[PDB]
Amino acid sequence: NLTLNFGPQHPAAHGVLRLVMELSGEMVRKCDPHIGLLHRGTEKLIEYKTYLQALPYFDRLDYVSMMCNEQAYSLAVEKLLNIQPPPRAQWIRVLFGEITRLLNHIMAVTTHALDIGAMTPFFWMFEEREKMFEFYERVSGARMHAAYVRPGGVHQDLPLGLMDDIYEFSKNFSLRIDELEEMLTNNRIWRNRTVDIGIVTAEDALNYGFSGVMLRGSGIQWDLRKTQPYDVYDQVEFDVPIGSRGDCYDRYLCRVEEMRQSIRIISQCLNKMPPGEIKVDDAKVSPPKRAEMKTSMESLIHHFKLYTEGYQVPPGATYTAIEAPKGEFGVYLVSDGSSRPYRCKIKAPGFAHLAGLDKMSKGHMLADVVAIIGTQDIVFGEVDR
Amino acid sequence: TYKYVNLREPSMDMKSVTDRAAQTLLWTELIRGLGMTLSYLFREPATINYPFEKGPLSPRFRGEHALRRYPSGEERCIACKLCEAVCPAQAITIEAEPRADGSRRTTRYDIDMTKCIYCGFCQEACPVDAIVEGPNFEFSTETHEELLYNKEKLLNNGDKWEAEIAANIQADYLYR
Amino acid sequence: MELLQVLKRGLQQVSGHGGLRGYLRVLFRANDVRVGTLVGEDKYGNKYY
Amino acid sequence: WFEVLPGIAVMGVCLFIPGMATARIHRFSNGGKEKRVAHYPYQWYLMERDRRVSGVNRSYVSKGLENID
Amino acid sequence: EYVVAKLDDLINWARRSSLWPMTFGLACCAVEMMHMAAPRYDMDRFGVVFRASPRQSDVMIVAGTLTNKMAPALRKVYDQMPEPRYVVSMGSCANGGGYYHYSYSVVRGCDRIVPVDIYVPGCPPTAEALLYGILQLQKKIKREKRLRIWYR
Amino acid sequence: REDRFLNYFANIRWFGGVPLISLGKKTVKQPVYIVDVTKGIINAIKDPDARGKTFAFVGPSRYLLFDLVQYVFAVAHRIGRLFEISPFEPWTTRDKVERIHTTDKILPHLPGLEDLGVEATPLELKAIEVLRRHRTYR
Amino acid sequence: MFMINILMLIIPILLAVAFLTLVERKVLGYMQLRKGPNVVGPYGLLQPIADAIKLFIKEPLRPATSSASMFILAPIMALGLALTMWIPLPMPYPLINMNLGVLFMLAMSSLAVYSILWSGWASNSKYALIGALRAVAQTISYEVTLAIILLSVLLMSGSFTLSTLITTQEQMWLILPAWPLAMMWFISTLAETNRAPFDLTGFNVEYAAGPFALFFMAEYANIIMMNIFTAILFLGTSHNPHMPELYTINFTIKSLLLTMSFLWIRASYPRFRYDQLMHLLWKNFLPLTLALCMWHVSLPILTSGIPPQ
Amino acid sequence: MNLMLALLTNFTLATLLVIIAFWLPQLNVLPFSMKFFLVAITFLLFDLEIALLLPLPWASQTANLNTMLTMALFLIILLAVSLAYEWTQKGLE
Ligand SMILES: CCCCCCCCCCCCCCCCCC(=O)OC[C@H](COP(=O)(O)OCCN)OC(=O)CCCCCCCCCCCCCCCCC
Ligand code: SF4
Ligand code: SF4
Ligand code: SF4
Repeated sequence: NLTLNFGPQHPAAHGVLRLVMELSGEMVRKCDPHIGLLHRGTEKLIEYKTYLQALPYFDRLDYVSMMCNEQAYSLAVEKLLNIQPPPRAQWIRVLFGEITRLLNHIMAVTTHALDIGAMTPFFWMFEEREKMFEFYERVSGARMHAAYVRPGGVHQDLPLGLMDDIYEFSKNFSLRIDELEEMLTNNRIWRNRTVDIGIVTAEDALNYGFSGVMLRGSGIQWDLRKTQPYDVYDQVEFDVPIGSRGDCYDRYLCRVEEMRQSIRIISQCLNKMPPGEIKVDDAKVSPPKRAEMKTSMESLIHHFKLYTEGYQVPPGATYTAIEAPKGEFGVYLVSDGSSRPYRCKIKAPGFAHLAGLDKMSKGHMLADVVAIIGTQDIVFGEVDR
Repeated sequence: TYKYVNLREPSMDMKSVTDRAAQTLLWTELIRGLGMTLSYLFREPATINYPFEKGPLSPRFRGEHALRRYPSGEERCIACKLCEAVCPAQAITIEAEPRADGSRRTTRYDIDMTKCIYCGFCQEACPVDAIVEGPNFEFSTETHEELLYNKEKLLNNGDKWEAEIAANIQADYLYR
Repeated sequence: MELLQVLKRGLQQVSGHGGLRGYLRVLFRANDVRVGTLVGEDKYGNKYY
Repeated sequence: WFEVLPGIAVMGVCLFIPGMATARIHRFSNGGKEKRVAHYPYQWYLMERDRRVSGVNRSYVSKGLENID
Repeated sequence: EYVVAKLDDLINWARRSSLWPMTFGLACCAVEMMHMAAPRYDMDRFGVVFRASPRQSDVMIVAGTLTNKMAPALRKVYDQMPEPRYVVSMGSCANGGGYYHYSYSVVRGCDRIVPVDIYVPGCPPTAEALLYGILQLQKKIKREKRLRIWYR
Repeated sequence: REDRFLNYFANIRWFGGVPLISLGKKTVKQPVYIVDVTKGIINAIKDPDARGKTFAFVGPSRYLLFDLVQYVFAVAHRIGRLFEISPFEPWTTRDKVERIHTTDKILPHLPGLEDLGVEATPLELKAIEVLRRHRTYR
Repeated sequence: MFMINILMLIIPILLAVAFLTLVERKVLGYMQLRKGPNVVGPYGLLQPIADAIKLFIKEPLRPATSSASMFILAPIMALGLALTMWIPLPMPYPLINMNLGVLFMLAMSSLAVYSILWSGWASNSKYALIGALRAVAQTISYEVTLAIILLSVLLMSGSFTLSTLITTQEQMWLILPAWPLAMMWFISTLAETNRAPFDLTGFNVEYAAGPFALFFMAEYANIIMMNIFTAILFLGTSHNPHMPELYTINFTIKSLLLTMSFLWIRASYPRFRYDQLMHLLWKNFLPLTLALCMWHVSLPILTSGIPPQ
Repeated sequence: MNLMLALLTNFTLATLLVIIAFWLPQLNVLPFSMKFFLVAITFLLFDLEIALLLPLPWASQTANLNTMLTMALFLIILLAVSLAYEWTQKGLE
């Protein structure tokens, strides 16, 4: 049998993920991919840093999420430190935490529609995506990778503006999602390109430990978005999509309705924000203000020491996970009792979502296999967990 | 809650099949839809002519390093080493010494612009507000041997401009 | 018959600024051909339109 | 939308040449006359005959009524 | 000679007028180059076409972070390029490997393997200084082919 | 790898492979291997006391034969030039053809390589590497 | 001066498609909200003349794993027959008055599949050995879908020659009796010439800067040829004897619009995933082709409208 | 007499250009699969019986027509019945 390794080929998509194919003439029936192109030494590296200093290495763990990562870290630290965050701060973590889902669910369709080979829905949506990075630069520090969420809540307040901008932005977005509905849904060939492909629906679709979509849209109703709270996140109203059967085209149609939920939540979140503060007030965790660290005596000693070493975290293990826009996000943060943490093991999606490519692939073509991968939305560097 | 999408049984009668038969046979689909949504070509191309035109920014945008000083030159740096201890890449290296006047200053001052991961915490750690991430992306030399910035780049680089820097701090220091 | 109603707008827009030398000199760098209305002052000869 | 119009007027003009060229050759080679076509062997027999009696050796010239009076 | 040296103002102009780059998407510096492909700062048709097969390349671009499991695969593709080539690496993790720099399994530099000509700094260089690096590269081509065999 | 003398052979895909010049008299000289050349310099660069005492480079074992030209076609199984091509980088039908066929195994009283040790390389092991022709497997 | 008619057709048709890769992108440009070539042209029109210089500067390294007599043999025939097929084509006067030429176009286009079988096979392994086979295997299926419905309009036009085809369409625009055939003409011709919906199309990746340009220059030569071939057949133009110039004015300008269609369909659609791609021919196309083949026989009989010849 | 002097320029132009392409401006100084066989045999069967179908437009300017009518339709029948038994087994094609 021919043993071609169609992978390292820089054939668009993402020139990585080099695997083997022991194809039985035309059908595959055996797929054993290799990973480890970026191992980077991540989990060993954090063992020498402090809590505030290690924080951007959670940010660079995806390619896409900037505020959904570091959402799974501060909320994994504030439980250890007996802190609730202040109420103005929680309305921003839901706002940017429900704006990164309008970055994955744009990239999760276009990049899938580029491996397939369509050109024009790649350029028709990233030109609208530019209207959104101006937000990131205006609020935090940079284009994408922002050390913005801290353990002491939000870093700083978003400036004057950004409320007649987001309302200006979000009132003209549903026309753009009505474009791709005409581009892909009512079309037949793309429907014929993906129906009854990847029919994985049994209880081994959950014994493989999958997280969301490539879940509930295939069947079993469950999510971490209204059975487990984060912040002020249950006080808004929305629904969660479910597809019919257990193929890719009934996990594709989650993502059209999923983007039709984030517009509602943003248009529901803006009406409910109170004026208030930014940081936690007790200042053993938050740094004091700049106009304060130049006047009093108490401000500097709880400033100058708070950057030489970090916080004082109590011992005892902990664990949590939140909704990453492609899955769960496990962090088993072992604390020791000093400024420097102990072991920090992460669970990212793709461990389950790509080990189950063995079950999902066989009985099918070779041209099916590239169409499988862009449905799970697998990003490397994120499989470094 | 719920929603059952793509869950709809067909019509299956005499007349509505003629809407599904004219679709496949004469292609009232795929042209009314996909030949019109492409054209849609008459819109204006939103392209920036980069060597002439430039895009928007923010007043808190990061970039090139620089050092400031007081009115008539004083070296605002006090070498309190705090930017070093929070640099995640340890791109800072400072050796200090008592200068003969008596007040302490610096001797070596380094920013590994290769290693520099731009966490910008140096801008938010100096008490006397010395180092500033200056907003100019002018870069791209030709050797690895050049981007290691010594001190006499940085005071010079902090003095190619100041009115660019001094207006952005003065429009943003109330927030932080 | 719209090949002349917007052409009258474009005729002064092309011809009525600099003539033939001021058009062809600025032509040979890019398609940046529409002349700016308001001008800046600074500094050398780089009038920021 | 404007810049594509000089793109059309290059390759499309590049097809205007051979239709112009060939119709200015066979018209020129027969002196403002079209070329006598021959698809059937009875049709060729006229040209095989009339070239021998045209004036010397040509198929694109005629005699007329005034030849034999 | 004025006759012969006039010729390389076409040929050394023609190679800096049509560059067909390869991109190695490995890490977060890949994503920002896609926004350069997105038509705001439209990368196409300013001299340079989009993606292309690995055979027909002139300017290879390493972006992101190199691991020791990719150090053989980089050199093999680097051999298959034709002769007038150039290497330009964006991203601060291609100039010393950013941080991750003290890790046990990251290639220190992306310079101890391939010879690279233009160094753009930064976690993501913002697709704003990177067109500036490319216009630096066409500015670097002021070289000559005549008055090389005409001298020696 | 990329010298001129050994690559003068097997770049002779031609309508006749003639040796120099259809005779097995003087062939060959002493082909020292290139690792021994770069190793001799680095030992001498702080030797010490190696000034004036000029040195000679021993070749392989021992003189060499005519078999070398037959050894080429047996196992091979029969940089700033210009923009298109250099007009004259020829095979040079001049005194090039005789500068190699003039062997001159010279005086062995020079010390000159084994004392600047250690350099010992055969020919039969390094010959697979430099030669590269159409079979490439068998 | 028959020779100067030759050079004023071969040379002025190379610039007809060498200045089309420009037009390929700009039409692609102004769909995506982006402009054409901006810095070199100024209107783009100085771009491909420089890029044509590069592929003959850049070094064509040869495979040591292949023969040489076979490897350059496929670009020999690539400009050979794909330019020879231009010859008996009227505008309004063809270079050669062939007594039968519609068979002659199919006779030359059937050797187009005989070139791709060379370059993949004589070169290398796997990709170039198995991957280059299937592309013949799809393009052998599109002569039977091509030639049959071709024959169904010769029953009504009258004969084999192309000079009578202009006179018989002087009032018609013959798409109107054959608008079912118009789809299966244009779909099948799109599929043979290896374009974006009907693509699976190692037979290019081994070619360096030298002979890749040929099998990029010959492939483009095909695509305006299937435009100009559909042009004289379906959308026939008016003819004036006293004014031959007015023919060619409204001749190429109609073929130039259909030339845009290959650029226009490319900006909409995905691929077809090879197992479907032949399955949509035999199961789906071919039974309708036989039915309409029976249709154009009985109806000129049951009209007493047999075309004269 | 130029047919034959018509293509001789075309083929000498292609073999010229490769010498400036592959030559002198360079100077560097199978497993069997059954399902990918039966379609070639199936094609050649329908390739023959379109050449017998080929002489139709000359077969209309003829004598008594119902001979030429009912017989020319019969070849399409044999071309179609050949489908149906083969339609019972096409394979993964
Ligand atoms: C009684 C009176 C005498 C008889 C008169 C009756 C007149 C009937 C006229 C019929 C002739 C045209 C129909 C020819 C067949 C068309 C091909 C076809 O329909 O295939 C359908 C194709 C296959 O998939 P399908 O079978 O539909 O299964 C999925 C079901 N959901 O599924 C599809 O729908 C996909 C469509 C094919 C994919 C290719 C599309 C590419 C776009 C091509 C654009 C063509 C533009 C127009 C042509 C250019 C003009 C020259
Ligand atoms: S910025 Fe602060 S820590 Fe850094 S050198 Fe200046 S005074 Fe010292
Ligand atoms: S700019 Fe970034 S990497 Fe450099 S010292 Fe400041 S925080 Fe550290
Ligand atoms: S640190 Fe720089 S190179 Fe590394 S992943 Fe982030 S943006 Fe990319």
